[PDB]
Amino acid sequence: MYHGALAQHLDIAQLVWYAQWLVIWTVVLLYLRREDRREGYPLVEPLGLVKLAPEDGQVYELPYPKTFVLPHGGTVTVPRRRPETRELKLAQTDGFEGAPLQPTGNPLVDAVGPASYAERAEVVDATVDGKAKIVPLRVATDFSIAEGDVDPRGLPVVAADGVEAGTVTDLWVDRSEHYFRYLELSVAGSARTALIPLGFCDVKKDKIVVTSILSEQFANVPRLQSRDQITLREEDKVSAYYAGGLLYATPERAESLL
Amino acid sequence: ADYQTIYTQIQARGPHITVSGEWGDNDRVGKPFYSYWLGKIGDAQIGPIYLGASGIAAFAFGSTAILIILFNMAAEVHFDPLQFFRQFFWLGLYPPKAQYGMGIPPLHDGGWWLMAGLFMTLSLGSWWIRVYSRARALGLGTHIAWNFAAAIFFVLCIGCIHPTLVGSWSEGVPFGIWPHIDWLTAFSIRYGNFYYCPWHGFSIGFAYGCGLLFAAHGATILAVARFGGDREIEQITDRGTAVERAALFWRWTIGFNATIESVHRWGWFFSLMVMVSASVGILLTGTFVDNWYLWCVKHGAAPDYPAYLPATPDPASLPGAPK
Amino acid sequence: ALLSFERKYRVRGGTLIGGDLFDFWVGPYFVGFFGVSAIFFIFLGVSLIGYAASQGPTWDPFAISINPPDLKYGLGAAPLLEGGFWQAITVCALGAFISWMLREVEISRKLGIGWHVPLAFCVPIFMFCVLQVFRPLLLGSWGHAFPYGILSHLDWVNNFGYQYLNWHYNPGHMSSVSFLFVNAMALGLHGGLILSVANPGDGDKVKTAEHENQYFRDVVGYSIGALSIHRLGLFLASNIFLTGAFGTIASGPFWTRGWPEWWGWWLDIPFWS
Amino acid sequence: CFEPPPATTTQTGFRGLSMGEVLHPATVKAKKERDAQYPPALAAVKAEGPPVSQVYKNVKVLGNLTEAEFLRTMTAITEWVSPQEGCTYCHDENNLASEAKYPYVVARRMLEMTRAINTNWTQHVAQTGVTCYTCHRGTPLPPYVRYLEPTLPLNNRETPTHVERVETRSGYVVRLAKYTAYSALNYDPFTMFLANDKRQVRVVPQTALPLVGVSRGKERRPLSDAYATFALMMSISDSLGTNCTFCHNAQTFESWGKKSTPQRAIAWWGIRMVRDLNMNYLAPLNASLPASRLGRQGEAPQADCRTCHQGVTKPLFGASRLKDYPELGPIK
Ligand code: BCB
Ligand code: BCB
Ligand code: BCB
Ligand code: BCB
Ligand SMILES: C/C=C1/c2cc3[nH]c4c(c3C)C(=O)[C@H](C(=O)OC)c4c3nc(cc4[nH]c(cc(n2)[C@@H]1C)c(C(C)=O)c4C)[C@@H](C)[C@@H]3CCC(=O)OC/C=C(\C)CCC[C@H](C)CCC[C@H](C)CCCC(C)C
Ligand SMILES: C/C=C1/c2cc3[nH]c4c(c3C)C(=O)[C@H](C(=O)OC)c4c3nc(cc4[nH]c(cc(n2)[C@@H]1C)c(C(C)=O)c4C)[C@@H](C)[C@@H]3CCC(=O)OC/C=C(\C)CCC[C@H](C)CCC[C@H](C)CCCC(C)C
Ligand code: HEM
Ligand code: HEM
Ligand code: HEM
Ligand code: HEM
Ligand SMILES: CC(C)=CCC/C(C)=C/C=C/C(C)=C/C=C/C(C)=C/C=C\C=C(C)\C=C\C=C(/C)CC/C=C(\C)CCCC(C)C
Ligand SMILES: COC1=C(OC)C(=O)C(C/C=C(\C)CCC=C(C)C)=C(C)C1=O
Ligand SMILES: [Fe+2]
Repeated sequence: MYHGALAQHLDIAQLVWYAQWLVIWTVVLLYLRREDRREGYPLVEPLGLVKLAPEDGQVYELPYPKTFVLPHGGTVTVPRRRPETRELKLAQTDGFEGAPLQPTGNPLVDAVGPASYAERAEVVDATVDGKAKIVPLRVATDFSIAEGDVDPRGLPVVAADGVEAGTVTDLWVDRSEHYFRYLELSVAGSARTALIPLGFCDVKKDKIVVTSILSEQFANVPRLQSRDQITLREEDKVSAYYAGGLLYATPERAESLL
Repeated sequence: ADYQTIYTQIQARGPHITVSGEWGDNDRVGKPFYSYWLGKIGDAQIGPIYLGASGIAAFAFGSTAILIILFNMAAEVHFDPLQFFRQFFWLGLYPPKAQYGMGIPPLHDGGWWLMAGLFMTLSLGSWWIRVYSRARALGLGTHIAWNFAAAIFFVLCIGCIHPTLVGSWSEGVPFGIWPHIDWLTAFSIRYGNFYYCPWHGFSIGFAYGCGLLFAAHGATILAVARFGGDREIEQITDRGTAVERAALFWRWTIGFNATIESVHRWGWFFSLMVMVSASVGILLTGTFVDNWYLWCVKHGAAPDYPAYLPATPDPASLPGAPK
Repeated sequence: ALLSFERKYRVRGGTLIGGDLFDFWVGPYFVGFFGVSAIFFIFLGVSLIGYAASQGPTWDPFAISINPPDLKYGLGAAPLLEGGFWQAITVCALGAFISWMLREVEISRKLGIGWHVPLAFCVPIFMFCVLQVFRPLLLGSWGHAFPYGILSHLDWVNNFGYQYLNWHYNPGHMSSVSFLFVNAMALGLHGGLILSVANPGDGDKVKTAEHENQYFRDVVGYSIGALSIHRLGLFLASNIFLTGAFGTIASGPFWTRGWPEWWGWWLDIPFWS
Repeated sequence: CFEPPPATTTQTGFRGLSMGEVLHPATVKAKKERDAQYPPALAAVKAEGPPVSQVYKNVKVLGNLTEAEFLRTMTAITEWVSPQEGCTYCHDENNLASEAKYPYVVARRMLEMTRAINTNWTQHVAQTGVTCYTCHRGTPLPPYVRYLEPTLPLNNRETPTHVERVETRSGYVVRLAKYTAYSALNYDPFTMFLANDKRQVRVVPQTALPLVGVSRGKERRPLSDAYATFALMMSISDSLGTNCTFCHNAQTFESWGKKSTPQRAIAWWGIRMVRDLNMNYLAPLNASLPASRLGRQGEAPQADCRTCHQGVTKPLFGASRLKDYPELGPIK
């Protein structure tokens, strides 16, 4: 006789193979796929003249809401109805649902396409001990540039069009992670600063090179409300602005490379 | 290009920060120091490190295992120092060559192996507590400890539980660089080809799947570092353009998408299951399945192919074959 | 049909080739030119697979197998049933793989994000080529590539390994495996850390960036940091194949003996022989 | 530490299974040339006159031969085993019937063994047969022999380093690794498998589920048997200059039929042949050899797969003299 044999041709390991499969799909469909739906649901669409139903499937696919209790106060509950209320300067290019939208104004400033931001909190991100996290070195005076690296304060910023567009005034550091995230510059010929995230910068020894946008367009980089502080949502506006440059800085850029 | 995703162009230096535990804060030993070259691709500060009881325990047991192994290995090149350094990889500490069953084997035939085996276990246990405690001290969930637990269980499975289940210490994993490798083939060969073990298939799936997943995740986050994708905790409690864009990349590509939190769950699940699938595979082997290829054959799963050279009968079964 | 935040991103532009022609979505899927090509090869490849599978002796899924030609056919075209199908399906696979890759670039472009994902996807494509194309080229026959079957491709991996006595002593394999194991461990670590900070238990506060750093500094004396663990992860993952590629290529074109013997270069230094 | 393209490759299994040989062409050419030193047959002589059983005094084995035939054989025997030494390696210079020197009586037993292989082990050696040259290669001590311990170098015409010397205990793991194609397998498949018929090479089960009564506790064969069988196969592979897939479809090492090549059945007989030679000819010769021949346990040097094959799948690439020296068998 055999270890494992259960019956006619059924044995243990064979049953376990079925159980294994079951456990995997349960976790995947019933658990992981629902956790995937805590942001962005329920799906949106146009609508109908007459509709008065909860639509079962929209209940079924969602998980039960969970609530984060936030380190410095408050809660967030997800999933929740985060509607996109704010208006967009885009026009449908074809009639069919799958068709892309076209911006109707200046997408950089209208913040559409690559230039969009999330409706993040207008709250200043905070360190673990409650201070503002991303702040200029004028403020983060206990921080410095590691010896060996370029100090970019003083250097010119050179936009995609070859033109010098300002002068790096300061670096903003993340004092939770000890990591520079933005350069601040005096915009040339404007009475303003602009931040620019360090991922959009080529730091040379003698100039910072910014390819995303032309010198003109630094003018309308999003403005901060304070000078030594930046909110989660502002970070999004500032970043998104240059990301929008990559598609929209010039007319060629939206069209086929080849 | 975003050079930040390649390396840190301008490193920031600043004061050493300490998040305080619910205990042990006075066991963090060492002065932080900063490597500039490390700073280019990671955080520059190395140290301090928490000491603590569980950790000291782990260190102590672990080092005892190593002494037992290194001492038997040293014996194998007859305490010759140069031949030790030369043949290191080939040197091993083995289980019962002989069938003692579950009899405690003589020191020379697997006695030392069960010893090192035992101390290594206490070492893994002590370390687990460290990994679990530190989370709790810092006010964290214990997801890491539980992912670790599956890994330790797997070791226990190939180390103890399988050998116990079938009733032989001879079946355990030797210590040594080439020796633990040779075992993989010996074990596969004895059990009729581990390619045909369904759970080995699952494991590899989840293993490959971790490669898939960490390449796709790591690359997704670098691709949105411009928008602060790297700050994953706060992208969770307050969704930003980073993870919206990341989510849409994956929706437009594959048709469905995760969130910035749930992808770390898929990640965690896939990692966990490499070890969990492996463990089941082992628990089933010997206990209930002797020949995995034959088992597949029994259940209709096996490929078969035409002869290319002529089909060869077993001489052994020839009428009037010797033995 | 749209995520709640999706409409503002669905703008025209970003295509590599084709422009406005294929710039649109079917459902959630972006199409684009390469979406169009990707689908053509999938259809081709899958049709071939079915026709081939029908000519053969089985429709049990684990058992079906579509194998390359005999070695004698060299690098030439083989009869459809004797590896001709296999050659066709391989061109279809490559076309689909690479179209999938380029389509990701157009989606990246449109979203204004780094091209990193399509890039990272090139590594698995590259390893496919090493096994199916480059190595058979170096050896001189398409017959050295692996068959297309769920279980049969494991029998090829098995025999290929034992052709070199113990494939485990292959130094390229050793490196590859190491990266496979470290990567799986790191993904567990990384998922776990983020979950643990965002989900502490009870009604505890979500923790912080500074906790993530503290936890590993305590546990192991070092914390690489948040951006840098994603870089590491992509690296450890990619080096599974980038190092493995070497150990594969070497076996045959560059080393014909068992892999254990290779280590002779160490064992047999005369200073200690 | 690498070998440049191209590689010679063959197919030994259905297409897409990656079975076949992988040869470096220079290595094959090098063995080809060495085995090419096989001396050609001495021109045939005619059977004029009286069987040497009448003609000579002390001819036991080859007594049926006419004189010219006999001396033809003696000249061949001399060019295969003791060319540098000439006839007197075995003969008293002044008495040809003298058994005074041990090579004589060993050569007598070797003539019997050699006729045995060619008559009774045709399952292995077929119509290619062996001659004294197959093992001896022109020297009285054959270059590749096995003691009851591992020894180095494998070709005993090479002179040891310190560590190789069997007396050096710290060189053991290497002595053993180099016998098992460089693996760390802590077993010697010669003394385990080939010196005799005590052990069973097959270790793999032939039922999907564990049969009750052979599958727990001391009922079980220890896993170490699987390492031994693996080591024996590393050894065979390197002995024949080949890889597993010359003989097995690794899908199932244990199956035959379509899952095994013809060469595996032949190898099966070779294992059987080798044990026989060892138990009934070679090991007994410790009675008849100088102590200088014998190993640390008082064993005579014995045969494995290498002794003949010397790194080629067919010894001397299939060369035969079987038609040329029928004295040597097959003995009708
Ligand atoms: C050199 C070594 C190789 C290897 C070694 C290997 C081993 C040793 C094992 C597998 C296993 C598997 N392999 Mg193989 N493999 C496979 C696909 C597969 C799956 C059948 C399975 C699970 C893999 C996995 O989940 O990864 C992670 C990816 C994930 C989780 C995403 C989902 C992918 C999905 C499961 C793939 C399913 C593909 C289908 C067969 C569809 C085929 C095309 C259809 C549409 C016509 C593909 C598609 C390719 C190609 C195109 O290169 C490939 C190449 C290779 N594999 C190499 C030749 N593979 C395991 C198995 O169980 O074998 C049956 C296993 O044991
Ligand atoms: C010829 C032999 C074969 C073989 C034999 C084999 C065996 C014998 C086993 C596997 C198993 C597995 N194999 Mg298979 N295999 C695999 C892949 C895998 C893994 C997915 C999985 C092992 C899980 C693991 O991560 O262990 C690595 C992870 C480990 C070891 C966990 C460590 C955790 C621990 C807490 C760390 C401790 C470290 C400390 C510092 C300790 C130090 C203390 C000091 C004192 C000593 C691939 C991808 C392939 C292909 C491509 O060919 C393959 C081919 C084959 N395998 C051959 C068919 N394989 C296992 C399995 O899944 O069984 C079903 C299994 O047991
Ligand atoms: C079922 C399958 C098995 C298997 C299969 C296997 C194969 C097939 C191969 C190996 C290989 C290897 N194995 Mg084996 N293995 C090993 C160990 C080893 C290594 C010798 C090597 C590479 C290890 C590696 O890269 O992992 C991953 C490494 C990790 C996770 C490193 C951790 C990094 C870390 C988090 C950083 C720590 C930071 C610092 C402490 C900071 C310092 C600053 C402070 C102090 C202030 C151990 C210790 C164990 C167990 C469980 O105890 C084990 C079990 C097994 N292996 C199983 C039996 N193993 C390879 C080899 O080389 O063979 C010779 C190989 O090819
Ligand atoms: C007996 C033989 C053995 C063997 C033979 C072997 C060979 C011959 C090779 C490896 C290789 C590899 N092995 Mg070994 N191996 C490994 C692990 C590994 C991998 C790390 C590595 C790379 C696998 C690969 O090429 O995937 C390839 C996967 C590909 C190409 C996937 C392509 C995906 C494609 C881009 C997309 C596919 C799309 C699908 C069709 C999509 C489906 C759509 C659906 C889902 C909607 C472990 C951990 C172990 C253990 C535990 O023992 C092991 C044992 C062994 N290996 C045995 C000893 N191994 C390879 C290597 O690099 O070694 C140097 C290699 O060539
Ligand atoms: C699928 C998921 C997987 C997975 C998961 C996870 N894996 C984890 C965790 C998770 C989640 C943890 O949280 C835990 C950890 O902490 O991470 C930071 C850990 C770990 N995984 C390690 C190794 C690893 N993971 C492997 C595999 C997988 N992991 C699989 C793949 C492999 C494989 C692949 O082979 C390896 C080798 C260690 C780094 C670490 C344990 C250390 C230990 O257990 O301590 C044991 C303690 C000792 C040995 C102390 C002795 C050491 C000293 C130096 C000895 C000195 C002796 C000397 C002779 C004298 C000195 C005298 C003195 C006075 C001067
Ligand atoms: C080191 C880094 C790794 C890595 C990385 C990344 N991986 C990625 C990405 C990144 C970064 C993506 O961006 C891309 C993606 O979109 O993710 C969701 C992707 C993807 N990784 C898949 C499978 C996968 N990744 C594996 C391995 C690694 N990935 C390694 C580990 C394995 C292994 C290990 O076996 C598998 C099977 C697909 C799901 C997906 C491509 C979809 C496609 O290509 O659609 C196009 C094609 C199809 C839908 C079908 C095409 C059918 C052809 C015509 C005919 C079939 C022929 C085929 C040869 C037959 C095989 C039969 C037999 C062997 C059974
Ligand atoms: C070298 C060419 C050579 C000569 C010459 C030679 C001759 C020879 C004769 C004539 C006999 C018969 C003598 C008698 O009456 O017994 C004979 C017998 C045997 N020989 Fe011889 N021999 C020469 C060389 C060698 C060599 C190199 C060896 C040892 C390897 C050898 C051995 C023997 C043996 C044994 C016998 C007896 C054979 C038998 O049938 O019993 N000879 N030899
Ligand atoms: C062929 C008929 C043949 C002869 C003749 C022959 C002779 C021979 C002699 C003289 C010795 C003793 C050598 C010594 O000086 O000690 C001897 C020893 C061994 N032989 Fe031999 N041999 C003949 C044939 C064969 C064949 C076909 C094989 C291999 C299967 C073979 C092997 C050996 C081995 C091993 C020894 C023992 C070690 C040793 O004494 O040198 N011989 N042979
Ligand atoms: C190559 C390194 C190699 C491996 C691996 C291998 C393994 C192996 C096993 C596991 C068995 C056991 C089968 C069982 O339990 O029923 C086995 C058996 C035989 N082998 Fe083998 N084998 C390898 C290589 C080779 C080569 C190159 C050949 C042919 C020259 C060969 C032959 C055989 C034979 C014969 C047996 C049966 C042993 C007996 O019945 O006594 N193998 N092999
Ligand atoms: C040791 C147990 C051993 C093995 C293994 C082995 C295998 C083997 C094979 C696979 C063949 C067939 C090769 C082919 O291509 O068909 C083969 C052929 C011959 N062998 Fe052998 N062999 C082993 C041992 C021995 C020993 C000890 C001797 C010499 C006394 C020997 C001889 C031969 C001969 C002769 C042949 C060739 C037959 C032919 O057709 O040419 N083998 N061996
Ligand atoms: C005692 C009884 C009756 C009951 C208890 C049974 C018991 C629990 C037994 C346990 C057995 C176990 C757990 C066995 C497991 C064995 C395994 C999986 C071993 C596998 C791999 C080992 C390998 C690769 C390592 C071998 C050793 C070496 C390479 C040398 C070690 C060297 C060092 C770590 C150097 C450290 C240097 C430092 C500076 C980093
Ligand atoms: C945001 O997420 C993460 C980090 O940021 C704070 C980390 O610092 C680390 C820790 C990194 C370490 C210890 C590097 C050592 C190497 C390996 C292979 C684990 C992990 C796991 C992580 O997930
Ligand atoms: Fe992450």
